[PDB]
Amino acid sequence: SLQTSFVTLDEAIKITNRRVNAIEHVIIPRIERTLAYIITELDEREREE
Amino acid sequence: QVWPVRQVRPVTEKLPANHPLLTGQRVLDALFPCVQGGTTAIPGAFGCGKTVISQSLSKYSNSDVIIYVGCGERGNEMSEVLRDFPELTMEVDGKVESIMKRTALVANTSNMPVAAREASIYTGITLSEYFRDMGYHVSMMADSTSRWAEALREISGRLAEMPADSGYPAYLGARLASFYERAGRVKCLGNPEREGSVSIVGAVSP
Amino acid sequence: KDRIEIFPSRMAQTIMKARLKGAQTGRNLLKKKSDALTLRFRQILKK
Amino acid sequence: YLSQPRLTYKTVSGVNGPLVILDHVKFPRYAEIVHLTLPDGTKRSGQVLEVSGSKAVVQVFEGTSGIDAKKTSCEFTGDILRTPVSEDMLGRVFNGSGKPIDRGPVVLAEDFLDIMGQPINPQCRIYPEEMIQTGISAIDGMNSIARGQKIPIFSAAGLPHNEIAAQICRQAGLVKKSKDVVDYSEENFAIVFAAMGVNMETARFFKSDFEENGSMDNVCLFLNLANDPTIERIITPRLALTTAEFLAYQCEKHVLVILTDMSSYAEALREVSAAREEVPGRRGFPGYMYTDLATIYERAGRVEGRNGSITQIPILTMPNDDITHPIPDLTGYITEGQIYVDRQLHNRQIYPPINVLPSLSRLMKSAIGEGMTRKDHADVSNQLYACYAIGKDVQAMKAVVGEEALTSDDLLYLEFLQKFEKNFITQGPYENRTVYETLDIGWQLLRIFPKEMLKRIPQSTLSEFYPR
Amino acid sequence: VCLFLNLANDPTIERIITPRLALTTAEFLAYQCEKHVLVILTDMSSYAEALREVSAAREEVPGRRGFPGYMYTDLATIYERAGRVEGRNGSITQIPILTMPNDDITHPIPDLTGYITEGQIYVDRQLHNRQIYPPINVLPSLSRLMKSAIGEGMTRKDHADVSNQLYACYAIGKDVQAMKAVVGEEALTSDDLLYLEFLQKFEKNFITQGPYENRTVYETLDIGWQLLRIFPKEMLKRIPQSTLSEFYPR
Repeated sequence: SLQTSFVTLDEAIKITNRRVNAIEHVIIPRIERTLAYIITELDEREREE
Repeated sequence: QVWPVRQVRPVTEKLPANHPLLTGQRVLDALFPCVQGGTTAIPGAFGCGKTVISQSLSKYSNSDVIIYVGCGERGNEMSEVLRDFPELTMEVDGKVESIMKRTALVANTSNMPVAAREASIYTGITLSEYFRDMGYHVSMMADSTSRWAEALREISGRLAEMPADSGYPAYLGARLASFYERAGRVKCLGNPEREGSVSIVGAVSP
Repeated sequence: KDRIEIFPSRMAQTIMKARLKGAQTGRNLLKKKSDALTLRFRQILKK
Repeated sequence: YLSQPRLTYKTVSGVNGPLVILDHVKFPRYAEIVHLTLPDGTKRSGQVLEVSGSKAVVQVFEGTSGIDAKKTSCEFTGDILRTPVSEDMLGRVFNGSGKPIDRGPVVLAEDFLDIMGQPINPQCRIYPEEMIQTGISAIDGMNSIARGQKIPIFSAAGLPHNEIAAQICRQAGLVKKSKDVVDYSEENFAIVFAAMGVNMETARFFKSDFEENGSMDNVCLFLNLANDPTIERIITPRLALTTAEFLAYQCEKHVLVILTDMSSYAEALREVSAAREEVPGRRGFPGYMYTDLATIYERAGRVEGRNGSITQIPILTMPNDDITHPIPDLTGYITEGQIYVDRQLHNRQIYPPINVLPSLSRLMKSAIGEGMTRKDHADVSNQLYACYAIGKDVQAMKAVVGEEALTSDDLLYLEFLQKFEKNFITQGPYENRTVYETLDIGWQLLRIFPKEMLKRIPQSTLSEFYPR
Repeated sequence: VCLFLNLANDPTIERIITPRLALTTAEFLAYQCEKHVLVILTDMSSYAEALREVSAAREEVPGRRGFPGYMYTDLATIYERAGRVEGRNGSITQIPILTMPNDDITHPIPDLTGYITEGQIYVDRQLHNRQIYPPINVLPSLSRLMKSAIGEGMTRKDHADVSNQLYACYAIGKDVQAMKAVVGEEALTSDDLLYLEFLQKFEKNFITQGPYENRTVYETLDIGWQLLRIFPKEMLKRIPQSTLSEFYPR
């Protein structure tokens, strides 16, 4: 019983770790850069007026 | 003597920096050594310590005078450094002696006029230069630099200037450079042939 | 790819800040699950 | 002093918007108060905005409408605005302009002062040296207010910040009673409250509540409904501050000024600027908003050689719950400390919804101490904060880790969370808790665990307080 | 060496004139003395700031980030004055240097420079954080004149091919690293390992030179081939079959 649980829990940990890693090294920088660009554009538009 | 504020005194010649600034703490004194006649910047926010560095440099340093500049400060720092005058005392001649005899303070509050807030940093530079000219080793803490930035934005607010970035006038960079330039070791202009220097410590407050 | 495709605006700033906050909360929640999973792994291998 | 007869003009070179331009005025000065009389007999006040040779411009307070060219009188006063301050104003109620509205008499002025005030010398500042009690357990215990500290209260549209303000008003005071009540009877404390940019329901609610609490004998009240002229919005604060100054430094009292809805102040100032034709600044707000809020906030503290103090508790709302909006940004920069309210906590039906996790303070270390309070305060605050943070993040953990894998100590942390939100924070509108009651409840909540988990408390105070 | 020095002490308006003066001197020495000249203007970002300052006085129309609209034409007036002219012998080379505010490449000054001039270098800071010398990125660097600078009788027969293939391997190596940052070592196939070891070896060998090491060009090509030989010949797609046949095995 112990060994069965171990063998399945290994791949469970692997998929969870892959998900958290992909989340922390793909989407967050992308959103942050988009927000930087948005702030810049808003500033431009106000200054023209 | 009365001397205009917006101009630099003459000297014989500027010289290289070849001596390390003495700091009471071995940390940041053996790793990231500041230099006598140097130019540096330190972050500043509540709870960590900004005037702690002021105390440490004012007591345990080879400097011959401290010139502190304040913008948008409370009477706290004034009264506390006043307490440091008879508390932080040095046995230079084997006798405890007050820091009041050495240092000087120039400060203002937010509610004082804007132009005074701006002229503060220049009069501080001038005083530092004047005491340097006498063959000494000045250290000038031009703290609350971001406050001076807001002061410049305020000045530009009533000039119909083009906002370079977030209201900052165009000549912000010119004033920054002209400020930090006035520093470094010099052989002084005069018959005695003495030598001194000025350091600057601009407290960035992001 | 490097920028989520939307027209810049203030409303857009609100939605993107919200999406960033959602991603952060998801990351923290995943970190907690990973903590529990590695605890189970260690306790299984304990003895 | 002044003895010359006043002038009056029947010259109108034009009108535009909220302004009225005239000319042929003899030796005009800036900021001179001006009266007006219309054809129909109405009387309206105003101020001088522009002056250029014999040309003048006056911004009419009450709003321009139906002002003829030839039939219009315009009397001049020759003096800037001056307030009739007086100690006896306590127990009264006024409007923005200072005219009484409670069926009472005109104030028999005791002295005249400049509305603008004067800057206070930084040399004669005195650091705060002692705390106060606001009546809210969540605020006093977790976040001390010294004498002379400037702590704002960030809120947003749709929250019950006004109820919190009223609660603070009807319960604010001092805790000198540590030693004896006999020496405590010497009370010299008062409150000045400046409701501005407030709708009608809230104005009536304030008036009724203040009258109900029975302590109106030490409360001055200023009202400026959103109907009243927009310029009176930016004159109410100056009157309130001048009164607070006169009471603090000429009667040696301990005054607590509470300002409401500074966002409306900002909006009114914006409108004045735009009418004045000046170039816009950042976000449409004027550039010198920083200086203006500085000259409003900076009138407080303590003065050497005077037994008195002024404490400021401004309130404001954050548009769109945006913490980087300029108004809260500048307000945070000028002032010391901050207190939050959080939407979720109000949405949990918890009153007052005070979110202590992002709430800070700047003078807590020196406001409290042995003598002025018990010796068991700062450690208790640190322990409560640490326990609560552990409990909340631990609830976040159990949300996915499952409640079955939790230790028993974990259940103790959850128990601490629920009891802390059930009793310490929730107080009810009239449960007047003192500081000592607050610390009693704090120790009782800490009793759940053993002293071993309580790793922020020194053992010396553990041997005394923990086994109670 | 003729020197032109304008520290921050000097009034900012002189910064408008100094470049054109130096450039005039260069043109004189190039076409009236038949000498070969190299120009080095430094921190043209400060020049752009001074241009913004002087323009704001007149209230001209702005552009992106508040710079003058005609700032493009003005920078063109400065930069272009360079090259070699028929019937002479001298020539003008120009190497301006500019800093990038906040590393934002879309900023108008670097963009308009990228339009006028025909290349870029893009010093990297990641390498400087790793304490590498000389820390120069190659992926965004560009040189428009290479198409005629090199060839048979200039450097070597396959000089272009080496460049193309090395850049391609560098790009795929960066891509593989970005992929490895998420998937994990288990998901890597063999060619990912080959690309990653190529990336590491190439960075520690090709880029790193030292304060005064001056390699000959042929030494550089030998080193480049030494890096190319790591991969088996059946994967170097860009290089022609002939060059691989005559050079790769050694």
